[PDB]
Amino acid sequence: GSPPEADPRLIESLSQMLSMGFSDEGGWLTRLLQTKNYDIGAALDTIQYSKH
Repeated sequence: GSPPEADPRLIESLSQMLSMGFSDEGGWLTRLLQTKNYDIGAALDTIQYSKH
């Protein structure tokens, strides 16, 4: 079996964020990937919030 509707690539990116120390205000650690096209690397800049 191999349903393309499992989003198995989100857990991967979510896995690296699990060892990061991120937040989840709007529970984005799960939807972020979905919203930021799993670009946690690019989202990292928004997920690590380094602006002032």
